[PDB]
Amino acid sequence: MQIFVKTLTGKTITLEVEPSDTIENVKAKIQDKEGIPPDQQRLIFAGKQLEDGRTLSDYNIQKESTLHLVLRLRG
Amino acid sequence: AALVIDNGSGMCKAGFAGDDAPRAVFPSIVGRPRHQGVMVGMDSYVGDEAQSKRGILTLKYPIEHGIVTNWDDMEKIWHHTFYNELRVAPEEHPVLLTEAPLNPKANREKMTQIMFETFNTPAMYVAIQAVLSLYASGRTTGIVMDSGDGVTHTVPIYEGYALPHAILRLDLAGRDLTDYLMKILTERGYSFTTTAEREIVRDIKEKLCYVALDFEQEMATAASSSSLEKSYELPDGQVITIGNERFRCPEALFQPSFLGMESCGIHETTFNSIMKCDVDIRKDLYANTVLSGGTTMYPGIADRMQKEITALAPSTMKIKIIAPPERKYSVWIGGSILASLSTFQQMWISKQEYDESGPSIVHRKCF
Amino acid sequence: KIELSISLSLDSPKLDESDFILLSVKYLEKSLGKKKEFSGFFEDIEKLYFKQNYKEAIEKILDFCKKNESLLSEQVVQRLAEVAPRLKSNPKDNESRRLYETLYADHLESVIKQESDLSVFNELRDSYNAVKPEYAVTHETEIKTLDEAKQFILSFVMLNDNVELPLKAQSERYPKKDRSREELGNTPSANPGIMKPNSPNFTDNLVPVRDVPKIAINEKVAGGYSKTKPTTPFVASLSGTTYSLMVVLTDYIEKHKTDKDIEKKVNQIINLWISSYIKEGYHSYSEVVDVLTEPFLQSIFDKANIKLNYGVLDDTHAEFRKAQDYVFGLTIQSAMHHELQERFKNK
Ligand SMILES: Nc1ncnc2c1ncn2[C@@H]1O[C@H](COP(=O)(O)OP(=O)(O)NP(=O)(O)O)[C@@H](O)[C@H]1O
Repeated sequence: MQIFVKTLTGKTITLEVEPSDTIENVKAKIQDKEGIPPDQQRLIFAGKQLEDGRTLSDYNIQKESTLHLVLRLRG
Repeated sequence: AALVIDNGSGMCKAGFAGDDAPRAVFPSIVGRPRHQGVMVGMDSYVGDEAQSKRGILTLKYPIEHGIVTNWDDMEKIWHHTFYNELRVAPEEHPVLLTEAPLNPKANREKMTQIMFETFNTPAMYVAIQAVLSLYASGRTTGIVMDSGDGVTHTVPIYEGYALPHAILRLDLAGRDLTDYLMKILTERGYSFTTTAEREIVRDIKEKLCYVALDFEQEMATAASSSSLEKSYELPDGQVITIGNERFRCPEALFQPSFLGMESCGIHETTFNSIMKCDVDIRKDLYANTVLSGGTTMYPGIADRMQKEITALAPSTMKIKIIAPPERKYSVWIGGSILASLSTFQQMWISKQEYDESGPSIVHRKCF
Repeated sequence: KIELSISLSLDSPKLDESDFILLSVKYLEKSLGKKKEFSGFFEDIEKLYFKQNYKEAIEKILDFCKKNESLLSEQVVQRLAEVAPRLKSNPKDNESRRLYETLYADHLESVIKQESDLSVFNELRDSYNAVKPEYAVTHETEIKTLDEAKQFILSFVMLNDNVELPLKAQSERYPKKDRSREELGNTPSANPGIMKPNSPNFTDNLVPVRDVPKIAINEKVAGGYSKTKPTTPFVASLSGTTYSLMVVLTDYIEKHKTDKDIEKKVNQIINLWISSYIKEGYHSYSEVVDVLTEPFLQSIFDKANIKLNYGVLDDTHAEFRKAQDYVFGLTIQSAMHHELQERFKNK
């Protein structure tokens, strides 16, 4: 299945995923496609920050669901 | 001279600080008459006498799982401790009491309340048993493995403070080991079912049982030579012989399946305990596993704990099992040691401090 | 007794600036009792202590101790004055202050609970529904209880690393943050608020066991906050989220400028925010207040006629007393442990 991750600029990265895939997994897939290190990634769906251990099912993320992506700014 | 009482799940160990053994060690059980009229011409029985009159009495273990549960019977145990065993008036001696790990807040307040308002002690303190056991071995940091009569605890302690978030409790200890020994000697042919026969089987356990280094070769050696068998003489003169039973019984501590328990084993709970602690302190813990209490008293137990934790821990971890020879009563001995230190004279809860703030004071002084 | 206890207590190796202040005052509240005459020295030390003004207050304590020397022990003032010039603070290890601030977070929260009618948070719903990013849910329930506003106020973290970036970037204090990036995972704890998972704690002050974040200091940051303000305990450094609170408040102030009680109501937010950030272990007091007091954020309030009290309270006596007991317990245990281990050497 397919989902869409939207960034602050409103560009959209599309990703093929299995509902079994964890968040650690989706963040790694984003790193592979775009370079973003996952410890900087913050995935948001239904207004909640998504936690790494849980899976897409556990958040009721069906096909064509949209995630939102916010990158941490630190030093 | 200050008193030291270890409030134990099956044995109360009391004595005087400065001595290096408790003077009184008696079953921590209260007996009341089963039918009226065994009362005509005399009320209740405590300790060694209440086991002697088990058949005319209804026994109650007021502290069965390490946490005192019946305060009317605890009042009577402590009264028997002060007045029959030690033969002293409590108004005349500061008194150090032990408590189990994770002891509720209120259980602590009620302990203080009784000691000041029922025994009118000048001073008192409450230390955790495991901490005292660590202190008697000169450490203030390690993980203590406390295995007594009704309860075992794995208790990490960092600079004197037992860590509530990582303390593991486990309802398998000597009472359960003594019953298993009963069961398996029965399956062999020797009938032990009566409460009087339970008492001999406890003697057989503390005199002949030991921990196998590996269970399997010991079974193999039992199955292939007489070398492990030991004769035991009963009270009526009959002699019986204990074979693999000697080590099958304490084996229950590492394999609770032997009794139907789907728990872990004193080695797994130890590791589990260590792993609820911050990574930064595990090295200290792993190098100071302190064995403590009557049920750690089996020959061979230190060496198997060494082996099993080495199998659970990372491959470079330096591991030490510390099993003192005095560890049957090292709780009490650490109590005796503590009460004696002069600096400890600044840490008693005083009669003055108590009616200034009441029983809740225990929380601000004893931690 | 008390002369010999504070003697032992002062022998401790790990005694910090905040330990000394509390230990000192406990001695003078017992030695000179409640003679009114010194009532205001006690009141002033507690107020300087809260403001983390240890230098002035240690100064005031020795000097008070000289000008009352005949009233005290010369043995005890010698140890006090001899130990003072060597006293430091350690942001990794400020245990007496962690417990104080955590008890204080409760006192503050309860003061707000009988002060506020909760209208400010119902009015504030709209400023959040306006400045939130699109991925943040709107708030449409009415805020009836203080926890319901506690959870609302906290949800401003949804704005982080996006909406508040314009004014984050005007700070010269915030680049000197020194939270280490290395993700360390979660450790279980039974202490509340800002306390350390492993520190001793009163057994009526425990909280149910749950996981909390380990965070490290970088220590290689030049001018880092931990280095310049070692009095404040490190929980997570400077709070970036409070720029997120400033984006919401700016909007609120703009559209309630004519409000006559505006100053009253902004202090209920700033203060409820402060209490919750300590109580929940996100940040200690100064890690929040020292981003709020930077002069470019202070304009925002000054130009609108708002004076922030910063949760400074009438008195801190209960929480200050409780902390004395704590450091009293810990430092005598230190003494007892030293007698213990020097008795095993000799065996
Ligand atoms: N080889 C042995 N030698 C001596 N005692 C033994 C031995 N094996 C078991 N014990 C048992 O060890 C238990 C002694 O319990 P004890 O350590 O006093 O526990 P407690 O009453 O729970 N007090 P505590 O350990 O301080 O919590 C009894 O069940 C004894 O039968």
